[PDB]
Amino acid sequence: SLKLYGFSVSNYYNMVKLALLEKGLTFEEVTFYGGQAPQALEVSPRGKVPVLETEHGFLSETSVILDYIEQTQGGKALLPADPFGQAKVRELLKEIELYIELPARTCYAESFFGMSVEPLIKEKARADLLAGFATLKRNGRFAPYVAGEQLTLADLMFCFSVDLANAVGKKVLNIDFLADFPQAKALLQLMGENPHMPRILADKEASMPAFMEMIRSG
Amino acid sequence: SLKLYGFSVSNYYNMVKLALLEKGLTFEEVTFYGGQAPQALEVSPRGKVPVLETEHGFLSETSVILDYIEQTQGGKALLPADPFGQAKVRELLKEIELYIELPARTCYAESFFGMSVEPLIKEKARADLLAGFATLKRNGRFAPYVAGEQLTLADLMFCFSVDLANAVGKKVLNIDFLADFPQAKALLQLMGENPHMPRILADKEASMPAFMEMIRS
Repeated sequence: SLKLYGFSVSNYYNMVKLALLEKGLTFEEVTFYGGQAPQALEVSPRGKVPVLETEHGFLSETSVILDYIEQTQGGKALLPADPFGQAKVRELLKEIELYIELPARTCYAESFFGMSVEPLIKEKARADLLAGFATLKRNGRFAPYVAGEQLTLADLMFCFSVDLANAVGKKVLNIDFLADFPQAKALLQLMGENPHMPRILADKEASMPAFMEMIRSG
Repeated sequence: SLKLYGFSVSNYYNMVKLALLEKGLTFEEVTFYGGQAPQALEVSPRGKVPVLETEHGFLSETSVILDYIEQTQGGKALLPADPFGQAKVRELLKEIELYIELPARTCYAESFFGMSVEPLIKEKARADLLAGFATLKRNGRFAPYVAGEQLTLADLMFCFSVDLANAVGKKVLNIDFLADFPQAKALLQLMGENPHMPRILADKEASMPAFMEMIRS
């Protein structure tokens, strides 16, 4: 009875999708690309993807959605038992989002759509990513997972942000962030071996041509 | 036994300060400006303010700190009891943070420190802010509070973000965002009358010369 609005090329969508799959929860996928059309803003108020549809209405923002899922749904816990530990997962998830994912996102135009980004935007992304990766190294436990010895929400934000950020690094900035961050390199391969990953990546590939056609027309 | 690390000119610090005061919680303030010095990064890993020191260690990020306080501390609830309602408060808080506070912050250099910002940065902030305010208008309930009829965490992010964003709008962009947002103008005046606001403001004024001095060197 949960519905997830988004598209399988979206990293933030894939984070929720993995959480639902990891938890063995039933959900229906609805193709939805967000954006600024008036009808789209009625579902997602800033036009972001994904959106969770519940009996009570829509929730947007991956971080918010994941917290609602933990609280309300059955299946494998994706948080530690203790309050401080939960806040530490959430601190790490937030850091990856604001200090790795968002700055990398400023360069997705160039890295994925072959459209060069302003030099001022590149400079800022390089400084922001260097700091974001430094923050993750300093604050992350990587034991092997981000926050410690168990898979948590922060590993979802890690595994679908750090891949894209490293692509931006190599293609746009001439920096391999993971070359000198072996903790992170090892976790990324580990998350790559999650039993639900083949389905996520298969759906992504299957969805890619429509996504690109949507881009091409708009 | 809780300690709050930060400085009274910081809007993120003041949000957590107001939460602690409103819940009647005991806390010590510790002057801390974050930043990129090695000893500061040992406290706050990205160098942001504020940081809460607990029995178990440090927590950074206002949104994270507020949630931790709500989960562990006594006093007046700043969230509704139901999980969907709580998520909606957090959605509203996140939206104010990401789509109003952060784009405004890109122009603080100009609005507050008299250092003119690049045209690219200015125009991006204008577009982000118009979109952030539109998002707040469409998603917020303002009944009279952001999320409905009771004060919640989202009102903390609202009252310490929208003020500075409107200052940015007027000074840097020649846009008065609140001029066509009567719900938000009324709520900002209401939050202004909170009995802890005089203390917050007076502490801010008292702390400004040391803050600016830290900046000059």
